[PDB]
Amino acid sequence: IKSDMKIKLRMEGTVNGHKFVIEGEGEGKPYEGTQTMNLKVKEGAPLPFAYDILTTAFNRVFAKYPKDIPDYFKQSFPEGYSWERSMTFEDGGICTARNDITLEGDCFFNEIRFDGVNFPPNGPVMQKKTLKWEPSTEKMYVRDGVLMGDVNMALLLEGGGHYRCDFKTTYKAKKGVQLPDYHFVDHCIEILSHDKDYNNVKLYEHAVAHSG
Amino acid sequence: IKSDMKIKLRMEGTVNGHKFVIEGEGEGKPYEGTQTMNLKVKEGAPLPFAYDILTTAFNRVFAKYPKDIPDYFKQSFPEGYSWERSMTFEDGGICTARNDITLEGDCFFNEIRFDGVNFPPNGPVMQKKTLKWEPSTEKMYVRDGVLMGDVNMALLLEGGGHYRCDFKTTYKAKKGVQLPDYHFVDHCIEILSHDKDYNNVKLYEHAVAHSG
Repeated sequence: IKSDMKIKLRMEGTVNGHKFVIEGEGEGKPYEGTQTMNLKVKEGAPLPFAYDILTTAFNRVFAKYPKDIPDYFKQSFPEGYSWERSMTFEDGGICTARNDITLEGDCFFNEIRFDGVNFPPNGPVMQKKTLKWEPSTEKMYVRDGVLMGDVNMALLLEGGGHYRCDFKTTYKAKKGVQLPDYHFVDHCIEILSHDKDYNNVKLYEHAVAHSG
Repeated sequence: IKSDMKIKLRMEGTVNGHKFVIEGEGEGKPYEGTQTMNLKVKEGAPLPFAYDILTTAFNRVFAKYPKDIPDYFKQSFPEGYSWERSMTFEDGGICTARNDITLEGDCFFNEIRFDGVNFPPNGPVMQKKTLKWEPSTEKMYVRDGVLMGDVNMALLLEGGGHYRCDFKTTYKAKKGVQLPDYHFVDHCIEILSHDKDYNNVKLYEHAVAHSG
């Protein structure tokens, strides 16, 4: 894990019936916990859902851990890790996503699957009424030998309202790794730019680990 | 919709990282609400998860509706319908599934996607400790112009215990259809036989609609 790394990504998924494939390329600085990506819709253009639901599936190797917190992500390399996630929205939309993260040379590779079901037809995902994810703090804890992370997320709506989502993530190291204690990872996630139908997006993430 | 119909099916999915593809062929009697299928694992043999989680994704056209309940399934044809489903288990496993059901001639075709995440490593899905689904009663009601069905499900464990799962299904007719009122569909679902690792399975479903 150098201090400059490059990121590659393919995501395939179905949201509410609609198939899509999206690829990204980008760059990040693992130790500063920042990363940026450029994303291109390859299939299923144009998307009939809020692009914002996908963004958080687009690598916690990219988080700044102090020296008193064992970094579960960085230690899993070179061999790697995978995570799985459920995203449960307050109106009944439910998303499943995973990622298989591999390292090869100076690049991180990401193999993503994302599936959304039961979004109400006139709710904020289907009527594209989302503006952003508010920052958040993910809680990280060990269970059955493996790392899990929990966050209450909220999307800011067009209108000033919020739409809540509970994330549950299990991260699995492909080898043994010094387990950490209960800690937090702050997140800030931002569409830096996009073209009209979100066929092209530039995404940024700032994440920092801490203890409270 | 004759009184004998034949069923064909491909399912692709990932449970806990493991990819699989399963095909089925079978027969059913739409008006008597019974149906049987033979299922073959084509890819991902052998499965490291309880096969029972999949069975309910393997068509409510196959339910006996009395004459006072508008049949939403049978009326959608010839054009068809699709459903999406979330399955939320009590230990945190979460499944997403869908089906696109098409009719062509005397055959029903079924295009399934199934994804499971966050099953605890030593829980009853991952340690194959499930024996069956108890019968159930799905509640059916109209919301935002479309049919939804809700059930509290329970798998009988090896040991005599139960493992609970909440199903939420949205069924979407590909055309206008006379909407029904609040009703129930009773279910009984059974592995009639299997070979050791469940590469071959024979599955039966009996479902009956009613009003309480």
